[PDB]
Amino acid sequence: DYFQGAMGSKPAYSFHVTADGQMQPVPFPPDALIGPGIPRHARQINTLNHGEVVCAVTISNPTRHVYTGGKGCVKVWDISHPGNKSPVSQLDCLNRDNYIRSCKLLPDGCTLIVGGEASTLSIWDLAAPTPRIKAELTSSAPACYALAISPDSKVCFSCCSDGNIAVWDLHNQTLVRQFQGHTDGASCIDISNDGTKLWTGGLDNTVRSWDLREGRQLQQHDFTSQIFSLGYCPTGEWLAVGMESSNVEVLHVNKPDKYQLHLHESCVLSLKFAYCGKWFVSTGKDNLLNAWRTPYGASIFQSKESSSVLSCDISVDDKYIVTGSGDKKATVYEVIY
Amino acid sequence: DYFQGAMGSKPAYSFHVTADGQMQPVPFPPDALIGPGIPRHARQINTLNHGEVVCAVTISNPTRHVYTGGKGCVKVWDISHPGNKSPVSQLDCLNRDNYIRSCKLLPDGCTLIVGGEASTLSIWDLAAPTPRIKAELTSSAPACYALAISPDSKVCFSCCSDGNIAVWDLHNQTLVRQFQGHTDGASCIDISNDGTKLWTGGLDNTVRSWDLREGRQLQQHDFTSQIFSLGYCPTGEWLAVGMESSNVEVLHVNKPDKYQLHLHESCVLSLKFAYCGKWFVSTGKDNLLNAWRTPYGASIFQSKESSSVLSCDISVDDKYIVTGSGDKKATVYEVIY
Amino acid sequence: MFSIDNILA
Repeated sequence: DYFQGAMGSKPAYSFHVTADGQMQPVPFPPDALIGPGIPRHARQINTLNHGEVVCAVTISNPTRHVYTGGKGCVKVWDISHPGNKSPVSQLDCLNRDNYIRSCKLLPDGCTLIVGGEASTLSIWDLAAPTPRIKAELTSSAPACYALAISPDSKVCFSCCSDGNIAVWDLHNQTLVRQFQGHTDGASCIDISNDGTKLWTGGLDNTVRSWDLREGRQLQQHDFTSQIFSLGYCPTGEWLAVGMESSNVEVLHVNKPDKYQLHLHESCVLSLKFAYCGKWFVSTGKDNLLNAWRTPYGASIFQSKESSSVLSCDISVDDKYIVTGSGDKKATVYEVIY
Repeated sequence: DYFQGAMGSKPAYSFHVTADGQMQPVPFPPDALIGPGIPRHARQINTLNHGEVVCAVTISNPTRHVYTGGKGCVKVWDISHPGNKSPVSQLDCLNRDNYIRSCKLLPDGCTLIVGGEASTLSIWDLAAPTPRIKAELTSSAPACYALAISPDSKVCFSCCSDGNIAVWDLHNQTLVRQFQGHTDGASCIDISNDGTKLWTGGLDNTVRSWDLREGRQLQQHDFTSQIFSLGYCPTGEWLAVGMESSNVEVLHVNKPDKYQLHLHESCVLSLKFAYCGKWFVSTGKDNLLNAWRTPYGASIFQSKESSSVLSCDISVDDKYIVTGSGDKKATVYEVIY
Repeated sequence: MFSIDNILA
């Protein structure tokens, strides 16, 4: 299967807001929709039939296994085959009735941290070659909505339903610090490309930055609706934010301009940068997977799925996109360059 | 911007065919879909309610009038007055039950030549009041399917339904030459960019080149289906041919390789190069106007109309496209760069 | 040989 680009056109959907009030549609440069590392097509190659709504997805490094988080279960899929289509293992959670909200791998690929709508973070050993639950980290907050692992792998950051960011020492299995400030649940989290700043989004309509060493809050950005997703550009400089309205906003880090992007009709549930940083995806309650040029958000592709798209990940090699669905499945896309 | 680009994609539709039977999907260069003189999109700006199927269309220079050929008459529309709903003139050309098939303006805009399903070509003086008939050329072929004017304005070439190409000296209304070769109707025609060669397509499945000085057939290309339309790239090298099979074939002039383009579901009824030569459009019985990059056929825009698109023209500055419809109207588009 | 009526109908 070969694919070719075909140019299309829409009413202006990408706007730049400068330091003064000014809002203008972006004049796209010649490499906005075209170039080395810019997708030309996203081919759906696998459906992963989890059987519960897939609220968290992650992909191994190197690319090999996909982890889908459902209700009381994480399933493991081997995408080195297409095609395929069946899980190779599964990680059954304490009570099988709570949604998984986040799963993250340590870089070695044999530890997975799982969090969700229960007062417990689970650490799974995947050495293994069959999974074992290694530790349960108990919080007093009823739920975790999102996790981030520090670049050195020593620390897990958990976004709690009470607004606190809990900092867990992974090797010692112990709560070491809390970043306090969000006045409603923290829904999302990322770390700056230099490793020194934490960025979190909240149901309190704010994005906050934190000094990972100082321990406390640096910036605050106040918004008109709840924040459901965010990502920090891996090459630096830009922070993409997904909002309850439908907007994706791309904030210029430490600078006073931003882009506002309008191709969703509903809440922006998840978002992820390509590891090359040159493009990113967002996913919507409106069933869309939208791919966007960094930073100004020219529309690289759109994929309309059967149901709400709750979660996504992009593989470390930028070859694959995985989305999690309200239709109780995940979809594996091969990125065609 | 007002409208902004948004990239789409398709199963490979554009192929390079080498001397042998070998067919490779074209990898598009960076300026395939975007660049100077390359349209971003096309905006419909008028509908010209002829009330008969529009088999022929042409736009004046300067662009202010459009000529639509229907059944028996050419209607003249003033598009520089956007509120007009009816023609400003009507040129009664053939029997009311016979279709106009071609209408061509002389380079200076003073004269229109009209041919169709009848033995007579009518020559119209367009200098005011009151467009009036100036002369008639009477052939012994039953119909004219296509016309072309020499770049010096002295000669009109008529594609006859018996396959002959009539060469008319316009000053004295005499048939000075006849190119014999096509064994079924000659359906389309163009002149090479150096003005020395004629190129014709036929319902006998051939394209033929002819020396204008000597009068002799030079090349013949045999296809597996009938040819309905053709165009010679004004900067040279490439001839595009619209096939009954639904293909556009972009022939490398004098050379064994070509491009085959597949974005129609039915007969390609008309085609026209932009005056800059960097792009062209094709129209189909399937209702599509396709814009294509020269030579390899990257798809620049597509417009889906309400009915078969029988004919087209592009203005001298490449700013407008007019199409003629099986829905008994013409459409004016503005090309947005 | 093709008339417009052939092409349409």
